[PDB]
Amino acid sequence: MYKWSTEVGEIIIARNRDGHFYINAFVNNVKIKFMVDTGASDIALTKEDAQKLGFDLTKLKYTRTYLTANGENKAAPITLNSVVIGKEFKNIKGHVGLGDLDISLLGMSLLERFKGFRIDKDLLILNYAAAL
Amino acid sequence: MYKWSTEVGEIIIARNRDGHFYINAFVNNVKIKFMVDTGASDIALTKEDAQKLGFDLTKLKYTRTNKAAPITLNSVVIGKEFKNIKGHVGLGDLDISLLGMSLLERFKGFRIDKDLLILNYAAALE
Amino acid sequence: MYKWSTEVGEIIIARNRDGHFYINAFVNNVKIKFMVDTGASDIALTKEDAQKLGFDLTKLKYTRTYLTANGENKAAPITLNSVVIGKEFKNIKGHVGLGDLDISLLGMSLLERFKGFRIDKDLLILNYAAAL
Amino acid sequence: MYKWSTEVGEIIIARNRDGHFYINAFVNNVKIKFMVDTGASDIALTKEDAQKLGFDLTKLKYTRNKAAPITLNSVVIGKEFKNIKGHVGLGDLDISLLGMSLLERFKGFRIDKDLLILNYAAAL
Ligand SMILES: [Cl-]
Ligand SMILES: [Cl-]
Ligand SMILES: [Cl-]
Ligand SMILES: [Cl-]
Ligand SMILES: [Cl-]
Ligand SMILES: [Cl-]
Ligand SMILES: [Cl-]
Ligand SMILES: [Cl-]
Ligand SMILES: [Cl-]
Ligand SMILES: [Cl-]
Ligand SMILES: [Cl-]
Ligand SMILES: [Cl-]
Ligand code: NA
Ligand code: NA
Ligand code: NA
Repeated sequence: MYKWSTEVGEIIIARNRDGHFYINAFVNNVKIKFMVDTGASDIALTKEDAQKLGFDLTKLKYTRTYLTANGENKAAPITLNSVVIGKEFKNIKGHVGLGDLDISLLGMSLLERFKGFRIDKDLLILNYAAAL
Repeated sequence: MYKWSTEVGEIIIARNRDGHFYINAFVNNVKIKFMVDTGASDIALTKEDAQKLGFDLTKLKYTRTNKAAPITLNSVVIGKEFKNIKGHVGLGDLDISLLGMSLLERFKGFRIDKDLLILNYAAALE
Repeated sequence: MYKWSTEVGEIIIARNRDGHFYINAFVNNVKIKFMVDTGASDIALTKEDAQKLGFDLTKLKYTRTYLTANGENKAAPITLNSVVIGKEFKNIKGHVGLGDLDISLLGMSLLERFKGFRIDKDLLILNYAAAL
Repeated sequence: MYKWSTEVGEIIIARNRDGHFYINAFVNNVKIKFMVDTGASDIALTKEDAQKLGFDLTKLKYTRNKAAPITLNSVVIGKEFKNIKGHVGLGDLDISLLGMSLLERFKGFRIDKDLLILNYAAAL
């Protein structure tokens, strides 16, 4: 008996009345709430979410420019071992900023890894396929 | 967050050196080993398999085609779950339970290609 | 070689401002607009849609009686060779009334045949799987 | 009406009695027979297959043994792969080779017994 199966799934999210789309993901088994931002490339974590994930903020090195302001400027790049939104994605790029971030952001780099990603007016539709 | 998913699967079984195909199924949550018989229609269960499944052999009524009692199996899972599947239990000795065409035909895809039996299915997921 | 494939698909429909869900199907190659009615069984076609599909209303025998909101109506049973809504369904039961009907109805007998059918927060979601 | 669909498919190949796996692929619409070689990375095309694909053998540049690198616009094996790396050997080649670079792109790839099983999912 050789057995193989694929899970083909969808997640549909209705636009919030505030005009944004939000999505809950499990990042290293921890539920984190993201705002979808098509202007973001990698994930942007709030300091509070980074700490929930067990990052030591004092050890991070802040080398990744994420703002055009002088002064407060660089975020610390991180890699997220596991991000589960329907399927599991591995080693996802992110950074942690400096504390002005109200809510963590999910950007195009992760979104573009879904088989399908569409924003159609008031809906966001994600289609995926995972082995097993 | 609305979420939905479908499992799309395949089961591939290599022909046994004895010339037959065998498949393990979970029938009402019990693992049962079937021999595939394309000449069979419904499932033929051995008495011992029937008893594992909780059938009381003394209550079954055994008519002809030697004699068999018709039964219905609540659940047969082979990749996906099939419900209320027809079978019978014979009073004569049956060496191994038989899986026939009535169940096999229900798969989205079913092919015997020389020495392989290939079953394709799609099931909703919870 | 062995090759086998399945098309796994979804249709998502937003609730009309009038409170109903509508779906366009291709019935014997002809686009028909249906209202979804979970309180219907077989398809109910308007006289005009039946005529679009080439039914001769004078040849139909109105042998059936449906118990509606307005009570008892006469109908002629029909079979629709092909109904495509994502996948193709074959020999689908329907009937045509004598005139009580503003828009054709798609009911539970067809909707139950989809792998998935869900109505959630002003959205109707149909999931299907078709061989090849 | 938002509509989306995915084609989910499998290809199963029985080991040839000669010990190898062979796979037919459509390369720029042309059916080409490949031997699977887990030791290969990119595709290796014979000169004859290259010609079937309309490559002019006199224009190829044999760089780096040397081979001539090429890019295949379309390789279909169940699903379509685009701009796949290959080369044409000058040293002889009996049968074109499909290697790990292309095989790894499949959702599932398994050599089980005397079977090779490829599972894919393609957006539509
Ligand atoms: Cl990423
Ligand atoms: Cl979009
Ligand atoms: Cl995916
Ligand atoms: Cl049990
Ligand atoms: Cl027996
Ligand atoms: Cl049955
Ligand atoms: Cl199935
Ligand atoms: Cl509207
Ligand atoms: Cl179909
Ligand atoms: Cl029906
Ligand atoms: Cl379906
Ligand atoms: Cl794939
Ligand atoms: Na028996
Ligand atoms: Na016995
Ligand atoms: Na060569």
